[PDB]
Amino acid sequence: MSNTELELLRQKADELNLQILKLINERGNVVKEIGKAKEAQGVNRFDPVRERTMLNNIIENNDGPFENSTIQHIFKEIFKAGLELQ
Repeated sequence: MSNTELELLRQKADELNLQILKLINERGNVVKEIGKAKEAQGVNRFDPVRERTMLNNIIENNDGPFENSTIQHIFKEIFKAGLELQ
């Protein structure tokens, strides 16, 4: 592989990193707005049926190179961060 090709692939990866960052943050703003609406609780409510449905739907759309468990784990981390935000 040439040095130019290595740089091109790594620049694509960096651009994708930044786009993922942008979408995670936009999602964060959304989930904060949703949190504003909910009723105050002793611990951050994430309805389990909605969560399990969301995860399974994400998995249904998983045609990428990662196993479904990997995708599920990453999106559980994203979700948890969101909850902390609320």
